[PDB]
Amino acid sequence: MAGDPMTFYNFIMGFQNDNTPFGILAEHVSEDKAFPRLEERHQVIRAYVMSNYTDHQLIETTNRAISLYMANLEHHHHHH
Repeated sequence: MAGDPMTFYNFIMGFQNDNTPFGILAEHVSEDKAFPRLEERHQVIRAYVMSNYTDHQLIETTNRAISLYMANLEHHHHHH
């Protein structure tokens, strides 16, 4: 069965509307079928996008969102 929450995509949505370096990422990845393969973790996604996209903004945006969804998540399970 397909299990697509599209969490990462939900975060980048909003930028995909006006001409923004962040929007270009969402736009170019939205070009693909987005059909689930073998995601599991976020680091694997980092490796794939950084291997295909040489664009610094496209790489940065990705590992930034990934970093946030890790650090922010953990510090919302443990917050002072």
